[PDB]
Parts: sequence; C-alpha cells; structure tokens
Amino acid sequence: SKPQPIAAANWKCNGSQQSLSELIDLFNSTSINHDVQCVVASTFVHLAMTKERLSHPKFVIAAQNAIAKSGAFTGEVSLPILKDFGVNWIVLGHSERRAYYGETNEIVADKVAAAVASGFMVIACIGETLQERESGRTAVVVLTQIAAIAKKLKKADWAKVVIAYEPVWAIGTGKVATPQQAQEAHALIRSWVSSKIGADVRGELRILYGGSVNGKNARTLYQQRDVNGFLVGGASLKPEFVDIIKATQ
Amino acid sequence: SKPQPIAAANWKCNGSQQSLSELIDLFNSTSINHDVQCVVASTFVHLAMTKERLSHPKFVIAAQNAIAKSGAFTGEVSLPILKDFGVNWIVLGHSERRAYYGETNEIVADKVAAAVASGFMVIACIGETLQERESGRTAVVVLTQIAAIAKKLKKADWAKVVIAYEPVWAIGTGKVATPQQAQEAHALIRSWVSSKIGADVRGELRILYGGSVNGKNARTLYQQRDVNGFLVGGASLKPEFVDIIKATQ
Repeated sequence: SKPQPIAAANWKCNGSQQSLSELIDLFNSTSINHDVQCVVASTFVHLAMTKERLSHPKFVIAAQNAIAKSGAFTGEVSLPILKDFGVNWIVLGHSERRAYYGETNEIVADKVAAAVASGFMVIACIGETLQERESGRTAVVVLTQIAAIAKKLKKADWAKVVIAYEPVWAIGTGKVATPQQAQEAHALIRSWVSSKIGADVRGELRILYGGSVNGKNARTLYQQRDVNGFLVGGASLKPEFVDIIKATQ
Repeated sequence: SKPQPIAAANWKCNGSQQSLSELIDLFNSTSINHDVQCVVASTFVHLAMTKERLSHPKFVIAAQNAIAKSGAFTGEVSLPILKDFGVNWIVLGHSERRAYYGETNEIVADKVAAAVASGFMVIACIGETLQERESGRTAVVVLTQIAAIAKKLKKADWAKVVIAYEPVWAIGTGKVATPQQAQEAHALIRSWVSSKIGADVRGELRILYGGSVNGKNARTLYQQRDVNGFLVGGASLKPEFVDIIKATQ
C-alpha cells in the first residue's frame, strides 16, 4: 500500500537571504530517485526568492498560513493573493497558531474549507496537548479536530487534503514520542476516515508525522504502516533534511 | 513650523501582481516637487515586487506588521528577517490588529521597542473607539496608549517614531470625523509629548491622520496645524493617492 509520500519542510519564522539560498542550492543538487512530493513552506517574505531560485521538479512551495479573503486585515495575507502569486500549497492550523494566535477547531476548518475551494493542496494539522494525552483523551481530541474539518468538505475535496499529526504533548515538554506511539495515533486517524468518509479516501490519504524528526529517527518512523511522510520543523533548515527525504523510499 | 510630511499608503490585505504593477508604474511617473516622504506598506508577499519595481526616490517601502524575533512562530514574520530583506519601515499597532488579532497596548509597545532597537523607522498607531469617544474618554484613551509606548523608549529613540492618529470611532460606524476633530486629537497628542518628553521632540514629531482621506478632503485636513500627513487606507490602492501626496505641499 502507501500512497506517495510527502516530505514537507516547515521553515517557520526563520531565514535570511544568504542562508536560504545556500540551502536551495543544496536541494537543486540533490538526486531524488523515488516518487516523493517535497514541500517547502517559507515565510511570506521569502516566497519570491524561493519561487525564482528553487528548480528541482520534485519540490513545490507552500505558505505557512493565510486568511480566507482579501480586505481590511492589516498585516495578513489572504488565499487570493497567494493563488495569484502562484502558490498552490498551504499549511493550516499548526499547533503554534492554535496555541498563540487564537485558532480554534472551527477557524482552522473554515480556512481549510476556503483553501480547498480555491484549489489549494492543504496540509492540515491536528494533535493533542500533554494534558489531553495524560487524561487519556487522545482519541476524542484528535477525532474532534478531524471531524470539525470534515464537516465542511465533500468526498471529492479530500482529494486535496493531507493530514499532519502533531504530538504536541511531546513538543517541548520533556516527553518523548516513540515510533509506536506515532503509529497508533496515525492508525486511529486512518480508521476514522475509512468509517466516516470511505475506505477509498482512507487508503489514499496521506498522514504526515509532525513531531521531532531527524536523519537518525526518520527511517524507523517511515517504516510505520500508517506514516506517509513528515512535516519537519528544525531539521528542515539544515542539510540533514536531505536525509529525511531519502528515508521515504 | 511643520516637519517633513509623510504620505503613507497602507495596502492592507489587498493586491494582485497586475494591479500592483500598474499602480507602481503610475508612482514612478509622478512628479513630486516638494519634500515629502512617501511610504508604501504592501503585504509581505508583495514586498519583493515592490522593492524591485518601485524606483521613485521619494518612496520607501514598509511592512504592515511583524513580531520581535525569529523562531517557532509558524505563519509569522520577524523584525530580523525584514531587516535582512532591506525593509526599514514598519507600521505597528493598527486598530485592525488591536481589534482582531489580540494586540494590547503593551504588545504594541513591545513591538515598537524592538523595531526601533533594530533601527526601523516606525509608524505607530493609536486611537479611541466609538464607546470611548461617546463617554468622553478620548484624552485618557489616547494618552494611555502613547504613554505605554513612551515607557519603553528613550529620548533619542523618538527620532525614529511617527505617530498615526486613528479615529476608530469614525471607522465603519456611521460617524464622520471633521478636520476640526482631527486637529483636536492631534493637538492633544502633541502637547503630551512636549510635556512628558520635550518641546524639542514634540516640534519635530510627525503625527499622521489615519482616518478616511481622499483627494477631496486631503488638503483641508493637511491645512490643520498639527496634521503632518496621512496613513491612507482604500484611496491608497487607487490613482487618487497621487492627489493625497500633492495635498502635502
């Protein structure tokens, strides 16, 4: 089984022209032998340099966020502007946005709905916090966030949705997630889809692992039955991201 | 009296490549005979096109927002990245950000503090809502927001600060601000500075009018003793912004 993997680089709020251009040069020089989709999410500022400079055909570029429509939202970027600029991929509802920037399950679901409508391929992020994990509410929690999103789509739309699982309870808390844990959460998501949506959609759905991934652990994680790739944080600003790509064969 | 005026275009969350490039062509062709500083605040996405394409030496480009430092803030842009990209001007604490995006007087003051430190010229926005205006709390309100900002600076820093007054109570409420009202609020700000900070700083401080400005009302507003220019919303995406510039002679 297993659909086409995705290796997504999330740069977050990092980067300089010099540093980003060297990393891009690196990517452009990298031989990618299997069928993987590679995704580079840069700051809005860096989207133009990235777009001009990144030439390897296995890479696409993405935005890390947007609001649904244009207008009187000083400092924001809307979906129309991105589309006009030629960006078709977007990350939405990342935990850092849910924690710091006010995004609720319904705001994230609305964004997802809008992007999909405008024809974006969407990487949609879910996951439970330490408190949730501790009280045994992983299933509930994850399932509630996925259902919020699913309430606003139609079966054909799932075609342009990728799910990232974020083990937020393992992110800066001192807890460590293991590949078996990663696989349980992914299998739990996968089943829910097959049931509510359809085994068809379910078998073709990509579920990315959005916890701590590096060149050392990447391969083992990938070896998990329900892991279709990664949404990579810090290792994605380093030459080791190449290794993470290679781990998807 | 009167220092050098500023005519700032705030594009907010608008723009397309085609539309923005035609407007830029327009600006590049415009004869500006007096000493004015013109500022164009585009979405982060459009900063690179703007930077390449805008050539008139009386224009600078600005960002509409940022956070103080780089890191794990998916979807945000920090001050370091902007500076690296060559952007030295920034708008901070716009009412739309205060209303929708959670920005308090202290968050805005912290951003202002950070920008200034990194050497930005800062357009800092203040103003009272309809409720505040109605209960006669204009002075209090405005003075409280300006003091929050002032708590974090030093006298030399004021050198790189521009104050925009936003009559938020006149923004989409059905209320209309008149040039006398604009002038009262500006004079009230100006006095406070002369007192707390120094008549020196006060005489050289630019206070922009951030309400509804167009080619028709621009000139009358400018004619006010304490109005040093405008932070223009919707008319700034139109050919009439040229007229608003001309009104500053």
